[PDB]
Amino acid sequence: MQRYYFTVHFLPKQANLALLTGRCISIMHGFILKHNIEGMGVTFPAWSDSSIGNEIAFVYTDKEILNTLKDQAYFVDMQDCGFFKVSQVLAVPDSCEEVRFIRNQAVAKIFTGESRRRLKRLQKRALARGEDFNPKKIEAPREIDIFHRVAMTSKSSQEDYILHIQKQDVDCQAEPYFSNYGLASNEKFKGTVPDLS
Amino acid sequence: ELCNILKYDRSLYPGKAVFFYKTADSDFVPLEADINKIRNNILTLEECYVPPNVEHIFCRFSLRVQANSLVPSGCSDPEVFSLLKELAETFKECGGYKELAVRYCRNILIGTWLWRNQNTGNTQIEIKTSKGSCYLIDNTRKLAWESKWASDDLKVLEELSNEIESALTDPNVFWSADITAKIEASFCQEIYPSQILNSKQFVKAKCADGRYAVSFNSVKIGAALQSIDDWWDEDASKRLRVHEFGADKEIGVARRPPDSEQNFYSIFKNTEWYLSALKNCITNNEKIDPAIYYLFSVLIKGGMFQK
Amino acid sequence: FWSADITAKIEASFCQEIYPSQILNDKVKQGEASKQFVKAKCADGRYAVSFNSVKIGAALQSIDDWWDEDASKRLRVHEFGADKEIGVARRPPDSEQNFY
Amino acid sequence: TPQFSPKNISPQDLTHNNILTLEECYVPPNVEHIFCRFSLRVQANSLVPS
RNA sequence: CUGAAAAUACAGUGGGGCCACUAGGGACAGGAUUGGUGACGUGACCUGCCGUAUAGGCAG
Repeated sequence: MQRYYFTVHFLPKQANLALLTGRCISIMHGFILKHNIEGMGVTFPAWSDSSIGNEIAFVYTDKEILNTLKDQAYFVDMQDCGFFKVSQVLAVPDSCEEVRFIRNQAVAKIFTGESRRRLKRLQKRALARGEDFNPKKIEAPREIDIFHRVAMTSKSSQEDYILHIQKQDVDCQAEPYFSNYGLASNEKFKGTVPDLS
Repeated sequence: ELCNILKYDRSLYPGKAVFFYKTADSDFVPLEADINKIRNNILTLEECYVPPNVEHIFCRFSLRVQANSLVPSGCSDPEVFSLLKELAETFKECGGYKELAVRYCRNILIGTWLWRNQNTGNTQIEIKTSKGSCYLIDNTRKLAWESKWASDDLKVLEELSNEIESALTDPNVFWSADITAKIEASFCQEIYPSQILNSKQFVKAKCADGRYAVSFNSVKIGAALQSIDDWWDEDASKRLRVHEFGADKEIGVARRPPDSEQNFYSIFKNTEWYLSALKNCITNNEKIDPAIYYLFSVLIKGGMFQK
Repeated sequence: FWSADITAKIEASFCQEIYPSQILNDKVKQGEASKQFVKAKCADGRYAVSFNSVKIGAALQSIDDWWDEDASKRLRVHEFGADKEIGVARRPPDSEQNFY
Repeated sequence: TPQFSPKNISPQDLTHNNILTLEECYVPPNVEHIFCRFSLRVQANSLVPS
């Protein structure tokens, strides 16, 4: 029940945060798929409106498996090189302070490529059904709240893409149900993580 | 030698180049950007692409030409004024304005002025002149500076260069041209108009009905037409936009530096020398010195130069 | 009591540049534009781009070609016949041709 | 320099730009005619000094 | 190893009463700011699925 966590702090000032945040989440994703783990959450302690911070923290109920994830190759290698500061497995202060980091896919619609892909599909489907393809445009400009980028590579398809992460604040803890990037996708998954500083 | 208040007015007046497409009902539907705002210190991200059912897109602009490169607009020294006047007259009568006019005209025909949208599809260019001529290029994608053209495109080049040269030399002739490019667009092709410096916003032209159509700055189309300067060295890799120090924007260093004798002012100090060279070049198969072509290309650019 | 209403109608080219009166800015802050245009504020609240009255006045009184018997150029009527193009006074105070 | 000699500052700084904040007036697209109107009053003020 | 050493200024306190700045008044004549200018191509925002849907949700 007592949710333990550790924290990876990025020491260099000239570090591309979207890259390193992606690497840490990808290694967690790989580990989760290998070991068949469910309930793993990701939190950004040093989250600003300017940017995501130098810190990324992994929140789970078991202590041994977090200790196993702390003892992965990349973490100890980048700690030996002196770029990473990896914290020990500490119990959460467990007072309150729950937030929810969501991967909002709707952010992807502000770019031209998405509209081109989406219209190509609608054309094929409208043509398949047998009607004329005539989509109608929006009158209001698209309203989005601040989001931060996490650069992610598909090793299956060798495709570079980006996770559009948005932070929401909730009152009290919900059930630990997340995506395979531990990232509570705002309808399917409703998983909360403790706010750290 | 050089005066206090020497200044020239530019000779080529291009307008704003508007992007649009033609439907069954309307023959001017403005191409609108998609505004997205974020967050109140709101950031505005704008993207521009061809609407799904549209198969051709049009870039249109007007070019009017005055003969504002014969005498300076202002001058303190009378002898300089008389010298430049006689130099211009000498250069005109020798027939160098023809060579400048051809280079200016060729850039119009190969669609340089379509900057990042050039040869993305099968572009055709229509040119309607004030004198009731109508030229058509048919395929922009089959032309190039160094390439040898078909007789049709060379006839178009000859005729339009003659009209531009006459406009550049005669003060009593008012000359304009309406230039449209029709590009075969792919499915939701991304379009690259001019951006604002200050987030990402596009240079818009507000129509009469209130809608904003993405476009190029006049200065940018100008910069395309006046991209002829390859005289700086014998084997020049590119053609520079005409600059007084031969400044290359992409690479970011001057090709006619102030230390050298090929910058504008060093050549402008030898006018009485080049006049005698041009007077010898009259009656004579002898070619004109490229320094004078660079000189007159700067005078066709204009400036409020020294000082 | 005589008054005229004078209107010019120019057959404009496609997105042709217009050249109205420019407001001086030697005292320049880098926030707002340096080169501005003289504007006539309408009753609706919009700003119509315009010429100064003195600018129009300077054009009508460009009639002075009496400063030489073979001078074709007409100066704006000045007490010293100032020509700001070539940058000399065509009626200098040394001469008998100045107003005074 | 004032007497025509090149002072030595960076070769890359010569191709460098200046940011200009201007106001621009263009005719809206597909507007055939523009109009300029002023009113002129004439008074007999040159007969007698004020 | 100093114009040398050493040093408790203290207790108490009623500024009050009265008050008319007023009269008079032309800033005015004249005015050309003007010439000349390329925001981006060492970049993450991709490729697909569900859905009647440029709605809205999703997989690497």
